Amino acid sequence: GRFKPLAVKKKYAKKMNQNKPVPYWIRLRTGNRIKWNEKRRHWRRTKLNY
Amino acid sequence: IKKAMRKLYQVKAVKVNTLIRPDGLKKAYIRLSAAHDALDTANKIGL
Amino acid sequence: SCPRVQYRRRMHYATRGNRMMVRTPGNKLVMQKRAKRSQGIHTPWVLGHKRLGGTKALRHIDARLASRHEKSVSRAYGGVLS
Amino acid sequence: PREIKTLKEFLAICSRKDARCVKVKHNPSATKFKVRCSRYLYTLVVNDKKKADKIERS
Amino acid sequence: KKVFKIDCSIPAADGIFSEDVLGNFEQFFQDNTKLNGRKGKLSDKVRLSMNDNVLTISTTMAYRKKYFKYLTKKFLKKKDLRDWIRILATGKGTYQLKYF
Amino acid sequence: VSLKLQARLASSILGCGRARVWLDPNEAVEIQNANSRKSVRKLIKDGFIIRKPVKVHSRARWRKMKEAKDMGRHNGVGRREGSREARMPSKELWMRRLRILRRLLRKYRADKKIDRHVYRDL
RNA sequence: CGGGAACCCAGGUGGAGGCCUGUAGCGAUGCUGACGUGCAAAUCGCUCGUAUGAUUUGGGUAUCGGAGCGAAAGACUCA
RNA sequence: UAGCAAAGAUCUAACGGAGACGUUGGAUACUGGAGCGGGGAAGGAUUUCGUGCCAACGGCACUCG
RNA sequence: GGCCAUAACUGAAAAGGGGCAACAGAGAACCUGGGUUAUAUUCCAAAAAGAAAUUGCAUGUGG
RNA sequence: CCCAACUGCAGACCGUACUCAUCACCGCAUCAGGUCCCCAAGCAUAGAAUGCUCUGGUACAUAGAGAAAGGUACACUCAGGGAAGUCGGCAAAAUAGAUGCGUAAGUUCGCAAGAAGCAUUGGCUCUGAGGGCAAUUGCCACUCAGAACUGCUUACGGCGGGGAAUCCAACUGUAUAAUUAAAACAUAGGUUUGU
RNA sequence: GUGGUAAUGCGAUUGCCAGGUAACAAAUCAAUCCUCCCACGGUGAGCUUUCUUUCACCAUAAUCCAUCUCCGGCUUUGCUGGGGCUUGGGCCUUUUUACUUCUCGCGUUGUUCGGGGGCUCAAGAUUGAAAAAUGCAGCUCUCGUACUGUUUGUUGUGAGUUCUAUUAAAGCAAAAACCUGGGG
Ligand SMILES: [Mg+2]
Ligand SMILES: [Mg+2]
Ligand SMILES: [Mg+2]
Ligand SMILES: [Mg+2]
Ligand SMILES: [Mg+2]
Ligand SMILES: [Mg+2]
Ligand SMILES: [Mg+2]
Ligand SMILES: [Mg+2]
Ligand SMILES: [Mg+2]
Ligand SMILES: [Mg+2]
Ligand SMILES: [Mg+2]
Repeated sequence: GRFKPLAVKKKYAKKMNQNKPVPYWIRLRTGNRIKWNEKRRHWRRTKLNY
Repeated sequence: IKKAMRKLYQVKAVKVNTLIRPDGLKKAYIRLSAAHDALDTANKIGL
Repeated sequence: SCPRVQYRRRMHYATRGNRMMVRTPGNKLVMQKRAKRSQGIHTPWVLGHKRLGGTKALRHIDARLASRHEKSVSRAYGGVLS
Repeated sequence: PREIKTLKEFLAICSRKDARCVKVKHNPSATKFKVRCSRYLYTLVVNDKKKADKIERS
Repeated sequence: KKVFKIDCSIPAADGIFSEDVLGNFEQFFQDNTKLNGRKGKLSDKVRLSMNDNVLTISTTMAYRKKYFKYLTKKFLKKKDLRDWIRILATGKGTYQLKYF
Repeated sequence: VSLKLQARLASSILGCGRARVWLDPNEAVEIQNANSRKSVRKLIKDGFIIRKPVKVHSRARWRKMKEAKDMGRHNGVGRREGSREARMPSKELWMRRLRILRRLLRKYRADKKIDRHVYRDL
């Protein structure tokens, strides 16, 4: 709630950044296979627990 | 951060409050000794 | 208008250690810790455990800095014996 | 904060080297002398015309 | 002998405050002013009188100030001019009205 | 157009809570142009965002009984609901009534009767 | 303590107790109530048992698979 | 189609809006200080905030989330 | 060659190796006032909005 | 020499938003479940009971139009009779608070017992006492008691049905989480064995 | 280091030993605290066909300083001492209680101590500083502008203080740091 180690804090911060959409300069690339991010977590759906 | 300020921006720093943001990035608030105007550094540093 | 209060610090438990409720000059009634008033300087438990006169019940911080004559009389075995 | 109960010791500790400021105060029923040393503020509250005297110079 | 007066601002000059108005501030100050025990006649209990606008009385018993603030607020309501002026103790013993 | 923000923090400036802040409805573009708790403090100073008076929870009904329950007309055989040792305790009508018989006999060792065997005989 | 050569008659005081009523807490008797494609892979309602205790509860900490732990139901050990 | 039936009844103005919705005012309420309160631990870790937005998600809807 | 001073490198007795384990035990030097869209016993700068306590090292008035 | 008091400089690391629940956690989910702690107003009242209120919070749990049958209720009454219902008084009623009067059998003398059983309750004006402050009547108390007065024999809420027996277990206790709360387990006691 | 017959007062330091604090379950009971009430007096808004005043507000933080003078002496020039606030303790000095006395607390007990002064002790108040320029807020007027009010008393309940009873074949943690002393 208020106690999280800094290491456990560094690992949720690395997840708050991974939870951004694919930028719309990626899907005009020549031959990419990416249309969606397909690794977006939602805090309710699935939990990280770390 | 105080030493670094003085080494980079030749201004004094009194209170350096810090915080590790929810991005893993450590912000820093820095009082400039009331003798170095802060609005004369953001205009120098180009903020 | 009867405000309720908070445990201001990070301990929100009612242990005999916290024991906090005072009105404020801003009328923002809010509660503060106490000191745990220690029993004072005593004789040895074997020898009829009794409080020593001329000695105070200072805590670890008050005792560590106050003068030495606040905790001992000028006798022999003063501050250990009555 | 201490309250100097003296005109000699006050004018001594009020004329010291710290002297962050000396805020002249006017309040009902008295006139108060707040010297701001580095760690206390020493007051000398008085009920007399001696307020305006030691106000000009101190 | 507490002197608890009552003022009159622009709602005296600009507002319609004359004998037709203040003569109700004279009657009610005796007819609506309560007395000890039995209420009403206000001449034998606590001395009162009228002036230009100062309506101070002279009482030597338990005798309040917010008391007059609603007697007038009932007089300022018996004239329907409850919005045309607001009673207010601008002093330390007398009240001073003002418009809105 | 929605005044949720200006109403949330004006209740945090007036320090009252909602259903106490009165946002003037006849003008919202005045309130909507606030978007900051200093631009709202200015608004509070002006007409637009008063705090309405709290309420009048009467108590004269209670002091009507408190006036009629110190001299008489107290509870009766059918108003009691708890035992007399629970309404008027037994252990404290002795306590007081015995403080008094001792607060009176220490009064009577000042200058009253012999106070050795006419005090502790009693 | 009052009152009468034994120790009874009563008056208080005091506030004990795996005592009683009862709130929370913890339980789950009855309705074989209501749900039974649930609110719910065991819940809901009312009733009900207990409620200073061999009590309830938090965190920590011990003991587990041919084993542990059990006021013992072969109960419980991540449905 | 079963159903969306335990737990608080929304009523109105004028306002916004592409439009039952929201906001403000007023009204009647409900929680009722073992709370639809204010703070924490465990746990969750951006859910906070603002400004948008309204495709699908909020078992009705939404201009709101 | 000793007034005085830091330092080296020895080595004075001294039994019982360390080390974790408590965000409810112990311990723990700060209190109000106020100017965030969201943080405040955390922020406020010099009529510190103030007022304290306190640890470290220092210069120096007291013996 | 040594310390304080006065100054002077500096005071580092991490946590800190939000949540803590009928939307944030676990339950597959915005689930009627579960989940530790603090703060805790007024009145009725023995009162964390229950009822209602001030503060704070909330009226986006689908909504509308209606008299079916049938159904479900923290929903009711029901003439006369009163368990004839039913495996069975299951359910429901009833009992009820307070005060006063009384209260058997049995018994391990503690109990049984709130036994059973009666009786009075309102509202009102009063009159009684019951107390702190000094040379006798001055000033800072709502509790009970009684009187008449009047009027309900019709009145929130909350709040035991009781008695007589037989059986079993002595008792409070625990216990088959998700059909078994018992007469089972425990238990104190008693004895035994080993050492 | 030096004073008081004595309880004990006051002044500016490095290793052993001995103690102490930390360190203690729940009870019952009396003041602060805060909550609430009431009587206050003051402010704002509410009611008014009526009837009346209902409700709100009135705040004092940590950390400090000293018990103002009763009195010497009512301020000569001000001593002999600047002691005092009270009620719960623990004691100290000085004079006593034996015919059973006595002191007790709401209460299960104290003496084999009973009064007069003192010494401390922890609650706790008080003046003073902080501290009013704060803050709540009304106002006369016009974020400017000023000033007028900056009030305590009562009750009741409560949390700790108070008294290291009661269940005990239950007796109701430990340690650091810290503190004092003996030797130093
Ligand atoms: Mg001790
Ligand atoms: Mg129960
Ligand atoms: Mg934990
Ligand atoms: Mg839920
Ligand atoms: Mg899962
Ligand atoms: Mg409300
Ligand atoms: Mg019938
Ligand atoms: Mg019959
Ligand atoms: Mg001990
Ligand atoms: Mg009392
Ligand atoms: Mg030890």
